[PDB]
Amino acid sequence: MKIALTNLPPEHGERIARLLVEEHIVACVNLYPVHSIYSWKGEVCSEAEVTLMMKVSTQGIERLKQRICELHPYELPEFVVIEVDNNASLREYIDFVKGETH
Amino acid sequence: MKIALTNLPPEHGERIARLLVEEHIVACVNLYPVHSIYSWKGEVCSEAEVTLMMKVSTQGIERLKQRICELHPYELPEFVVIEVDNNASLREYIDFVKGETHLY
Amino acid sequence: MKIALTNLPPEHGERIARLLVEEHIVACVNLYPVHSIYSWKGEVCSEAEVTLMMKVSTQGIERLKQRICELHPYELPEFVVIEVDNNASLREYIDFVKGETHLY
Repeated sequence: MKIALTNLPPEHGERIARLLVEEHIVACVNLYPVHSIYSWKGEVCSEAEVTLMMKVSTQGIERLKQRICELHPYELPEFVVIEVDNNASLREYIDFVKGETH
Repeated sequence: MKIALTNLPPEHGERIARLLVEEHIVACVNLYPVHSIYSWKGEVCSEAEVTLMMKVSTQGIERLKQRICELHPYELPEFVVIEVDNNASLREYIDFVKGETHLY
Repeated sequence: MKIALTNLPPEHGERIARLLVEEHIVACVNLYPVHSIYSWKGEVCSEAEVTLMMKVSTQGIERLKQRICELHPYELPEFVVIEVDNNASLREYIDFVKGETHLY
């Protein structure tokens, strides 16, 4: 499995999370409100967002990335994949994540 | 060192985080409240949880895993280990983590 | 790119995050309040902190680490780098992060 992250404006965040799960694109999404500060075209932006932390099979990462790009309201969406130590993780959990990612 | 994550109901998250630190199974736990949406046995579940981000020596990961499974209320607990770049991380911090984690 | 994490007291977290972005030492920081429980010199400590999740180019990681050590108010600052799968991540996003991180 791997973990992927995106930041979304708050309303879109909850809606898109639900859709990724309903479509079995991801097994689980954890949503955290965040304050994001970032550079964009010579401006410093300070925004209310929500972080989606998405748990998905390794094989399903491409499908997630494509669906995120279809749904994401931003011209340049965040999509960052974090490496999981699959051996050290609980094997029954990684299998669950694999099984729910259709 | 590595980082391990689990989600727990808020009734248990704070208690278990404390116990892991008191028993020197982990050096440090960060707790974040979270809304979790997940697929379970044909249903979409929407729950209040707390995420434990646990910092532990690489060698102590197995002991952590075992203790999480003993304590976790869920039939299928989340236990996901994230890869740390030990070279790029601050060595003094990695050594702190290692020193607080007791191996047996 | 990589992701780096540090925890700061809330009276410094927002200030440092803003500085790191203004100076182009990172492209983006996400800030999350956290409850930290940790082991320190035989005591269990329970603190209010803020986690900074910093997105930075791979080549700017060293400069970030140094800047964090200059600014951090703890005697032993946290700085943990988590491994990003750059190929699986969105290429346009990783290019954005690279472009907004200035080494010089």
